[PDB]
Amino acid sequence: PQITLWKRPLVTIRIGGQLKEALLDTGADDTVIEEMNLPGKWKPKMIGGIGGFIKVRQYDQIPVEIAGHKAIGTVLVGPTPVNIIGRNLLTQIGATLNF
Amino acid sequence: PQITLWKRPLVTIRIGGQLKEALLDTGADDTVIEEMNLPGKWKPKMIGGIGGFIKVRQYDQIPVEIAGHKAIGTVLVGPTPVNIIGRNLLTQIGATLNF
Ligand SMILES: CC(C)CCN(C[C@@H](O)[C@@H]1Cc2ccc(cc2)OCCCC(=O)N[C@@H](C(C)C)C(=O)N1)S(=O)(=O)c1ccccc1
Repeated sequence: PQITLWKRPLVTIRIGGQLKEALLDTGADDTVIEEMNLPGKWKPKMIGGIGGFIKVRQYDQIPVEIAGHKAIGTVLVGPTPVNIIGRNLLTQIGATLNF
Repeated sequence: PQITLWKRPLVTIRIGGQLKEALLDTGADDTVIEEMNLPGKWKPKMIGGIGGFIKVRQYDQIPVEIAGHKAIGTVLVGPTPVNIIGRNLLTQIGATLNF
């Protein structure tokens, strides 16, 4: 599809068997999902943005379906105000910026 | 042009007559530039991100050239980790997300 940017680019994703609304974010290196009980092992880590850093749990090889497109990769879970789909997963669904 | 996301989408911009590097960020509502002197009046404002809120200087109707494309709009100046071109200017150059 072609998504314009008049509004935040929010789409439906499926992760851990749940459907969520997430932002397609070309400015995010990683994918950050709002707090949820994903099973599996994880490693702690800190990611930073405008305002400072937050602590998150890093989960590897998690399957995520983005608007019907299947992907699988690292997902960081923590207290983010919004679900963010980063470049690590966008590259997998062949997303590009065009102008 | 068509930009893929295996690397951060960094491009050269011209603002205040100066050249700088900025991230094309579909996840940013606004454009936030690192501290610098920009002619004209400005208003105090606060914006939030992953790690909380920061105080910025709001500059209105500033001409910014993004990879040869012209835009004129609001630019926020403050302590950001990187120069960010947000949706307010991306829509002016006709940027879209495609996949
Ligand atoms: C950009 C750089 C520093 C960091 C990469 N990050 C992606 C950006 O697009 C972030 C993502 C984001 C965060 C919070 C949100 C909405 C979106 O709710 C607030 C809405 C206001 C807004 O639009 N805030 C922008 C601001 C630049 C004007 C912002 O901070 N946007 S990030 O901090 O969230 C990260 C960092 C590391 C790993 C994943 C995500």
